Amino acid sequence: MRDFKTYLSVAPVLSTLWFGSLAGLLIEINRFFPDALTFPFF
Amino acid sequence: GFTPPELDPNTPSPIFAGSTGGLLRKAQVEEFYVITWESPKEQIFEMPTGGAAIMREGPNLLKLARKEQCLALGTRLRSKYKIKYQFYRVFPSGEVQYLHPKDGVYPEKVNPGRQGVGLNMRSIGKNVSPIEVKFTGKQPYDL
Amino acid sequence: KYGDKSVYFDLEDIANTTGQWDVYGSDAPSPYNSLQSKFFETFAAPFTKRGLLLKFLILGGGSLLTYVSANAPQDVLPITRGPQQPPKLGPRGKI
Amino acid sequence: MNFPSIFVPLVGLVFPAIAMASLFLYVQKNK
Amino acid sequence: DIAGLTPCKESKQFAKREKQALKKLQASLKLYADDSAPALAIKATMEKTKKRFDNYGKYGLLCGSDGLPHLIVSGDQRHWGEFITPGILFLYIAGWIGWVGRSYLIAIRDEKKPTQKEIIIDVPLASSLLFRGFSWPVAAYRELLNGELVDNN
Amino acid sequence: EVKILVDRDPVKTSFEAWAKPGHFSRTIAKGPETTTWIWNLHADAHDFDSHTSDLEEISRKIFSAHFGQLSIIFLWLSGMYFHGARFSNYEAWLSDPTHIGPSAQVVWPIVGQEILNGDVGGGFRGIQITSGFFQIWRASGITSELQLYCTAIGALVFAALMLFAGWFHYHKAAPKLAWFQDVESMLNHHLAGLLGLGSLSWAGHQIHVSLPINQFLNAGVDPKEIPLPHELILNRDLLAQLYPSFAEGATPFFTLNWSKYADFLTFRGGLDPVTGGLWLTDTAHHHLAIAILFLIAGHMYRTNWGIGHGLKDILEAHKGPFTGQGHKGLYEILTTSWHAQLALNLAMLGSLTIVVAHHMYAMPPYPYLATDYGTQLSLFTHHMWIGGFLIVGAAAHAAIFMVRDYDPTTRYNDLLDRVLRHRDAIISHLNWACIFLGFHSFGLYIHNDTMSALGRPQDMFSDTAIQLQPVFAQWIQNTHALAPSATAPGATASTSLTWGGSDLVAVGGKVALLPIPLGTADFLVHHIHAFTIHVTVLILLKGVLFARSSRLIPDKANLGFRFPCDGPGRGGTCQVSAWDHVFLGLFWMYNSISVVIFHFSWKMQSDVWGSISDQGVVTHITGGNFAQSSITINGWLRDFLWAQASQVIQSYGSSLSAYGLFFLGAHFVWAFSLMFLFSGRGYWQELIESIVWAHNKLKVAPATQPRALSIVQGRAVGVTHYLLGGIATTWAFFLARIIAVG
Amino acid sequence: ALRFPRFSQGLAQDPTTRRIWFGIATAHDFESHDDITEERLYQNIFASHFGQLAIIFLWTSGNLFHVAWQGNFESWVQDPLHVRPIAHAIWDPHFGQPAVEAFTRGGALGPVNIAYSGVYQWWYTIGLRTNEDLYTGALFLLFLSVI
Ligand code: CLA
Ligand code: CLA
Ligand code: CLA
Ligand code: CLA
Ligand code: CLA
Ligand code: CLA
Repeated sequence: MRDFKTYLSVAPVLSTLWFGSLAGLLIEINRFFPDALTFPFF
Repeated sequence: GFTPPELDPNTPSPIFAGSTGGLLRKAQVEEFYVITWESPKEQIFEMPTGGAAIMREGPNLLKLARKEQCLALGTRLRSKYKIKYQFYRVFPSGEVQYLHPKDGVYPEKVNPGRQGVGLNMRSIGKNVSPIEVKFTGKQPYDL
Repeated sequence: KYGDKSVYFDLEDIANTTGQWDVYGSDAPSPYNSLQSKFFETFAAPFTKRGLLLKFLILGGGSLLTYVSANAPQDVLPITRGPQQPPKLGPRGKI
Repeated sequence: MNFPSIFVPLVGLVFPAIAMASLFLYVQKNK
Repeated sequence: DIAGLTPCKESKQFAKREKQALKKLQASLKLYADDSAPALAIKATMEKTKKRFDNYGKYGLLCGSDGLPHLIVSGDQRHWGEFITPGILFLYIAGWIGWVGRSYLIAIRDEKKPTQKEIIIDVPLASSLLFRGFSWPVAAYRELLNGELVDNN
Repeated sequence: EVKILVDRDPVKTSFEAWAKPGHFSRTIAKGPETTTWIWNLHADAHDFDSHTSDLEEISRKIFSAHFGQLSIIFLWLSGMYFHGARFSNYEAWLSDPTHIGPSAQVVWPIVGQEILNGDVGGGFRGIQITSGFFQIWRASGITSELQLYCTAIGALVFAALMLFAGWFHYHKAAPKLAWFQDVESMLNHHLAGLLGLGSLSWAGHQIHVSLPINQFLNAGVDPKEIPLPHELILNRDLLAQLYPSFAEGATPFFTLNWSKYADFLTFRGGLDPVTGGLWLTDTAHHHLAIAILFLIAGHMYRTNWGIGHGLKDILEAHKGPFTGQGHKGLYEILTTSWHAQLALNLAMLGSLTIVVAHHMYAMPPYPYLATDYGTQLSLFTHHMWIGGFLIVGAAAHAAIFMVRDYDPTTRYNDLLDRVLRHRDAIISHLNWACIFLGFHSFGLYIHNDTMSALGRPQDMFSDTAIQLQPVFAQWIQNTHALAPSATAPGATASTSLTWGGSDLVAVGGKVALLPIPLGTADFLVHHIHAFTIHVTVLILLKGVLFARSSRLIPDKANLGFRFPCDGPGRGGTCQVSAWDHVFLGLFWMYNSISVVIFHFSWKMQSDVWGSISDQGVVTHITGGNFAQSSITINGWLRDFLWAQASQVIQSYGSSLSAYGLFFLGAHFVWAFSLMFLFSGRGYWQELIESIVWAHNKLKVAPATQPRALSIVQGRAVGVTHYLLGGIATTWAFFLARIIAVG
Repeated sequence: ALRFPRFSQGLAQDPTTRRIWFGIATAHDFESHDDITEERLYQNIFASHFGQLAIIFLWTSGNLFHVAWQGNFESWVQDPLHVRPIAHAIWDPHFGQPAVEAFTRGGALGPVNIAYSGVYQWWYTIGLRTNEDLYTGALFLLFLSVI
């Protein structure tokens, strides 16, 4: 299990997980707040 | 006092069937190299000019066009078959120059009696700038 | 020597060692007729001198090319004759 | 007199022939 | 009306562009029955387009003569949300990422084989240092003041 | 002697080697000291010959990698069948194939990309596909989405089985070396059990399933009312109504009264007028005959029983006066070198793919395939590219054999030695052939361009000018047009409609195939093709022959197969390796295939594809301008590139806008490749020095020291991005042009 | 040196063809030549500058002469618009007849090239109005080149 967790900590697997989570977050943000050209909250 | 071994023209050649990578006009108007070795067993080797030849038992003589070919073949013989080799340079005038072991000992290992040519008693970064050698034939590395 | 078996290097014989051979040159005598040879010898003598032949070739070629180009008939080359057509206007009115 | 018909062959054909002939003879010299 | 630009909510060309978009979407919509899934998708796209145009009009954007909104980055307070506020947010996030990466590189600098901690990321230390970039401006300012940001070699 | 030689549990299944990167070799498992190591870790990953010197482990790794590749292929096939079951309009396309565009992919409604869901027809919005899976499924008798779902599930199960087999045959029960070297039994099983039995089973499927379902479909019967394929198996009378010979059973086969089967086994030829494809009875008889031929061709080589042939004896029996000892010693070379087998199989598979593309364009074997212009163009272009890549890889691995696995002390072949002895003559003669072909093929185009630009159209090499007519190809076309008359009296029609005659097949107002005319333009393009192929052959064969030694570097084999150079000496020894010869030949293969696909696209758009009017006239897409415009480079630039790029540059705002974006991105990537192709490592390393100083100033420099890409890696990146951009450009341009107008 | 190039002994004895190349791209780099001093380098630079001035003047004189001899400057002065300038005449033996048709522009009697260098407007603005002025200017520039 330690070796498998070490494999999960290697550069491509960790990069894939991180970038997939980031892409999912950005896609969900773009669904819930679509067509954002300005920052109108202030 | 090592004396260079004389070339034996009557040395038999390896059994080869002919290749297009051999000698050319440069062998006639200019020099060509000749490598001689002593095979203890009739075996088969790979020519540096492409293809494979069959060396015969005893002394063997091979004429090639470049010194690099002679040295590559000699390195192959020494590493793979463990054969002592010497190659010469032959001019169209018939002159023979004994080339490779200049003192009978291989250049990789140290041997007394060799003189230093191209020796600079400084580090490489202590070379003189080109502006200080301008308008003179001397190069910074030659000083 | 060079001609013995399994040996191809001779110090006293370099031309055979280095392959200095006439592969297709033949020492056979002249097959042409003697009168033919004499006629071609006396009728091609002025072209023997190579520098004179070079100068003569350059001068004759230049002179003949200039003479042909300058005095060519007008109906041979389309550039020698003019347009023989009315010129057309530009896409903004000749400007 | 039609001057292009004389000078255009001279500059495009005769002069280049003379120039490359002279340069080929000068380059291949062994002084 | 900065730089001769009409506001997008008072621009005829903006409404014209919305009209062309809605007309093209209706022309695509006419090929299917209204109770079908492609018709519902097209209707959702039209509603999204209407909401987008209304939001662009109400956001205060200045529309050019071609009917498209033009951003002003000169610093005008009416248009601070086009460049300056998103720019500050981006600078904060980028400083977060850079500070976290620099902290991770500093932490694994004095090891036996630091390169092994670069091909294989040590996740607990990285997750410990992830939230240290939340206060990255304060930490960076103090490190610059104490002369720890730069290395004098 | 040919037994199952398998050792049990050779490799322990564990994640320890997963945790250590680069475990396979020694110089890499020590850990990264620079960034270059990372690239090396992706360069020697599948080079099993360098990891170990034992052939057994290499062969086992090869076998399990093949299993993993088969699992990936089965997974991909399951995905295509699933995306044809769900998210597709296959059932709608079955009713109206001539007006509904095939589609099997739908995009999600995010960031405005839902514009890519185009109105393909059949009450469906999605991306139009050009892989021609719908035509395969119609030719297979599939009339429902449940069948596609079942096929997807079965392919998923088969992918899992392939993955389990790959794990099993390496980690649990691995074959021995003598198991792999039993080439005779392998050939027997792959000719009789793989190809022969596979062809027999597919012929059985076509006879029992595809023929009645397709007969019902072409009879106008609604697809949902067609009887299920198993109903035609349990009820023999249902199949007997369409084909009465089925009432006789298999007794005509067993009594050699095969002529009774002349209702579903016909040598008809031509195309089906209803569907525009080959007759399915013709395909059934073809696969039956192929199965018989392969099954009797698979009992040739010797095995445990004394009957059969020995490959070694067959090779040793062929030797001539010119070749000396002949093919003796080739068996030991081919049975102990995986790279030689890879070279041979890659060359054969690339040539097979090329001939596959030509024969699919010339004979569409699926219903409503010829009238789908996008499918035809995509299939031809794709298989052309695949064949070219495999042919290049053939020489790429022949060079590896010559560098690594070649030695004359043991495993000596006389033919290879005699080839290597006169390699200068071969290379010089091929060089002269390339120069002569280039001059007399492209200088003709230059001559035509100059004559047209000078206002001398009578001096060009045109049909209305000096004519270079392909008399040989026209004679071949004429001979094959009259083949049913004398040479093949048992065939009703010719083997294709691309030879001649008054025949013409049109389905749904679109032309399927026409007799293709051959003129001066085709002559020039074909000789351009020959020139490009000969130059690519020259580069690849020169690399293969001089991969070991030459007059410049007599010890090039000691430097390796893949090395950058030998320094700036001898005037410069840049790109002397055979890997660089492959890298150069990649561009020329790209050029050749690009010219081939441009020729195909323009010729079929101008002289074959088009529309049929109700009166009877035919109007083509480009109006038949190939004969007069393609003879000049300006014609290719204007009437082919400029004219047909209007469908890809004006695709913005519509469903084809992804093709315009890919057009621009492919142009960008092709330009980006020139940075790697034109530059050198030293400048980038010196710039990286300054960037490293900037990072070190702020204590942010990494322990892995940044290094510029190596010379070979720089060339590889350049050629990879070059091929990717220059191929995706043609992909987007072809797809947008042939979908918008076809 | 005994062989071309004579300014480089290292290139002269080269048995390959690169010598022929390398004697061209090193001809004007005096600082890398053989047996050169500072004053000789400066004098060579001075002489090459004089030569370059001569070619510049000769090129300008050729432009003026060809505009005067084959152009339409006099007819362009009267109508600066609706008249295309003519740089020089075209005499191509390889020309076809439609090439002669299409290239006959302006008031010319044969094929001509339309000047796009703007020399017509520049000469018209600064006072030149007739072809004899262009001939005199070409003669003066030729004299300057000789000087
Ligand atoms: C710049 C100068 C130049 C000039 C003046 C010409 C001139 C001409 N071209 Mg061209 N040509 C050029 C450059 C030039 N070329 C280049 C660079 C190329 C290579 C792309 C070509 C390729 C080319 C081809 C392939 C052909 C021509 C031909 C033609 C002829 C046009 C029609 C005609 O007159 O036929 C009438 C022709 C003749 C009566 C020939 C007269 C030549 C005289 C009598 C020969 C004696 C002297 C001769 C010039 C050589 C010696 C001089 C010097 C070397 C010492 C004409 C001679 C045609 C040709 O000449 O073939 C018939 C033709 O087929 N040219
Ligand atoms: C008649 C039976 C037979 C069959 C069908 C095959 C078929 C195949 N072999 Mg060959 N092979 C055989 C006998 C057979 N072999 C023998 C006796 C030997 C030893 C001398 C070899 C040695 C051999 C090697 C060394 C390799 C192959 C490979 C392959 C595959 C390449 C072709 C391809 O992928 O097409 C696609 C074909 C199919 C998917 C159609 C269905 C075939 C099914 C799935 C295969 C089941 C066949 C198997 C032999 C029997 C089951 C065993 C049982 C314990 C379960 C293919 C699955 C190559 C490979 O890809 O390996 C993974 C490979 O590396 N074969
Ligand atoms: C010049 C004549 C010649 C030609 C044209 C070919 C051409 C062909 N041969 Mg080869 N072959 C030759 C001589 C020739 N061979 C000789 C003299 C031998 C005896 C050593 C072989 C041995 C041989 C075998 C044993 C096989 C081929 C196969 C094939 C075809 C490969 C199929 C492919 O593309 O992959 C597409 C996919 C597959 C079907 C192939 C799967 C991969 C195979 C099984 C791996 C090759 C392994 C091989 C035994 C190497 C082991 C090394 C060992 C010593 C350690 C290809 C068309 C294969 C074939 O019969 O296919 C029907 C095959 O099984 N060849
Ligand atoms: C048919 C199967 C096949 C097989 C099994 C092999 C087998 C092998 N090849 Mg050969 N080869 C083939 C076909 C094949 N080749 C073809 C068709 C070509 C022509 C291009 C070559 C050309 C070739 C070269 C030039 C070299 C080899 C070498 C090798 C060895 C190591 C491979 C490596 O480590 O890469 C591991 C994997 C990678 C490096 C992947 C690279 C990524 C590729 C280039 C990108 C593909 C782009 C993709 C479609 C775009 C998507 C975008 C992206 C964002 C995802 C191995 C023996 C190498 C060798 O033996 O070294 C001594 C080597 O030098 N091969
Ligand atoms: C696009 C322009 C281009 C051109 C014209 C060439 C030209 C050529 N390539 Mg190169 N090449 C190119 C791009 C190009 N390459 C690129 C991008 C690469 C990177 C991969 C290479 C890499 C490369 C390789 C690896 C090889 C070549 C080879 C060849 C030669 C074979 C063709 C032949 O000799 O036919 C005859 C000549 C031509 C078609 C060139 C145009 C000549 C026209 C038809 C006539 C010109 C008129 C006449 C000479 C009058 C002159 C006028 C006068 C004033 C001088 C030829 C010199 C092959 C070779 O060496 O084989 C012999 C070879 O192996 N090339
Ligand atoms: C007052 C007298 C005098 C004059 C007239 C000159 C003039 C000249 N000298 Mg100098 N010189 C002098 C004194 C003088 N010198 C003295 C006393 C010494 C010794 C200390 C030198 C030492 C010297 C050396 C060593 C050299 C020169 C050089 C030159 C020439 C420079 C090249 C050129 O033509 O520039 C042309 C430039 C202009 C007329 C003005 C500058 C142009 C500006 C930047 C552009 C803006 C102008 C305008 C927009 C133009 C419009 C263009 C039109 C088409 C519309 C020029 C002829 C070089 C030489 O002689 O070459 C042969 C050189 O090598 N000189």
